[PDB]
Amino acid sequence: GTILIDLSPDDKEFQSVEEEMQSTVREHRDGGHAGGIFNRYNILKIQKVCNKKLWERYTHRRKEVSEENHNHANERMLFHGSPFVNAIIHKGFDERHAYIGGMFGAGIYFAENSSKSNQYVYGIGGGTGCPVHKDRSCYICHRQLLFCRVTLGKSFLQFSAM
Amino acid sequence: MAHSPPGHHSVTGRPSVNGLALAEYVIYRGEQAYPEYLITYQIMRPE
Ligand SMILES: O=c1[nH]c(-c2ccc(C(F)(F)F)cc2)nc2c(O)cccc12
Ligand SMILES: [Zn+2]
Repeated sequence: GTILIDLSPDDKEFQSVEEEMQSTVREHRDGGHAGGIFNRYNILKIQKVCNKKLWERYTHRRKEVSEENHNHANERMLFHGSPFVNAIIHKGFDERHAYIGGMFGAGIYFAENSSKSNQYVYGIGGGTGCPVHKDRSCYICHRQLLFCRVTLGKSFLQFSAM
Repeated sequence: MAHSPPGHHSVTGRPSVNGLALAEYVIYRGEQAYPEYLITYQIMRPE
């Protein structure tokens, strides 16, 4: 029971999400190998994802985390890139969407940098790039990212050589 | 799927080498995220 509602480009909500995308691109140490070579995006569409059940699942967990963390959800908006983006919007996140070999263990990973999440659109390490051209730096094919509401609760701080 | 560190609900990966890199975050329960926006885009070739 997911619906997707288009945001008008004239709408401040669209513009806020576009600026979050654009302002958090950076250079990557692979010179663009995984995600491609770019300084900015062409944003083609932004849709709101609405699902009453998935939303309730989320707010139920958030309340438990918030109470366990002395009344602080520690909620953020973060990017997620995945080959499963089309499954995620219908069924929600679960173990099928985890990065088994991640830096900080098997869990679901999110980025403040839009361009970090873009590295996973076509799979781990960018996989073999777009389906049509096998190009990790394809400038023609349309990509999708999610911008998500994430409950962090008490977060363990791990400094990392990356 | 792995478990969050004892008493914690997520991990915050803070890059310590590259100063322009922002943080990455891991959760261990899918219920702790909601995919609020779907963004369709192309990367752009620099000029
Ligand atoms: O958005 C991310 N997706 C992923 C990601 C990594 C793997 C998969 C997989 F395995 F399901 F195909 C899906 C998404 N990893 C990230 C990361 O390691 C750091 C910061 C952000 C991400
Ligand atoms: Zn392509």
